[PDB]
Amino acid sequence: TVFRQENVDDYYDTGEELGSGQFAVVKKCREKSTGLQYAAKFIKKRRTKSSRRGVSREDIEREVSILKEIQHPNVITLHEVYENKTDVILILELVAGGELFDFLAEKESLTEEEATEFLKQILNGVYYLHSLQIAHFDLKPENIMLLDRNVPKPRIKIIDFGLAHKIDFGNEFKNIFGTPEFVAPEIVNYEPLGLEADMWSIGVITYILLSGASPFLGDTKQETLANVSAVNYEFEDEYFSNTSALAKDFIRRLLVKDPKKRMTIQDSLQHPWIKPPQFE
Ligand SMILES: Nc1ncnc2c1ncn2[C@@H]1O[C@H](COP(=O)(O)OP(=O)(O)NP(=O)(O)O)[C@@H](O)[C@H]1O
Ligand SMILES: [Mn+2]
Repeated sequence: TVFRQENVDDYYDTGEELGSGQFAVVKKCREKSTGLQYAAKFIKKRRTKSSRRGVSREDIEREVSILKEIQHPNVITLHEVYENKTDVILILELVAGGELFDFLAEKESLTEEEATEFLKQILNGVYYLHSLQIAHFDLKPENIMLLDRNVPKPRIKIIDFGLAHKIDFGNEFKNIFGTPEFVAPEIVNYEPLGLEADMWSIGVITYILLSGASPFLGDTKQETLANVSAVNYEFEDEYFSNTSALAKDFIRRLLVKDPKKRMTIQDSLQHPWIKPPQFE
């Protein structure tokens, strides 16, 4: 698909840099015709077919295609897409409350109520995605944003659909790989992937929300990946002594090696606790 090739600067004014990635930079912007604000994600294109630098057209179009289909309170929306010789520019819904990653860094540890407040929104967003057979594949604190972090119960939106894929055949087999700390065993072992991988990531996020500690984190990437594959984690008493057994039960049913035995997004919403790259 070809995108708008007029100079983005003729329709938008950019400002503060919101975030960055290996092949992308995100900047706050303002559309001239409406005065409304957005987050412009500039993704670097590949200059040749056989190159490591930049993102392939196929990968950019996949992210755009997925974004165009979604509309839900807990997921980011796509406003427009521009492009030029060097970048494809996605004009995304702005989430100005910062990364959950930074919010957690400033508060250390949350209560189970604060944790479930965040988790319930994350689950609702993932429920929406999984309902459309969309696997996110990159769920982690830096890919979850707060609309306003100066509120007791911040609302969130899932962002970064750079690894997202449609799972119309139940599974995708293409070496998709994210951040060692959050990837599921099937990703580590390069096996067919499905919506189940996201549920594992949710388990890791929950563990972090409740303790401020990462379950599989090692001193090196290989150590982390080895820990993940062996499901090498435990609930340290120093961190979980005052955490309910139900909270641990929730986590335990997500951090399951066999994708088929892992809780599904629907299971997670009905669970008693809730129910009301990778290289050297
Ligand atoms: N809609 C948004 N609103 C506000 N900040 C955003 C938004 N989208 C992304 N960001 C910020 O920009 C950072 C990078 O964007 P993201 O879409 O996560 O790219 P990425 O896939 O990590 N990049 P790359 O490393 O090149 O693959 C995020 O981690 C956020 O801090
Ligand atoms: Mn990201």
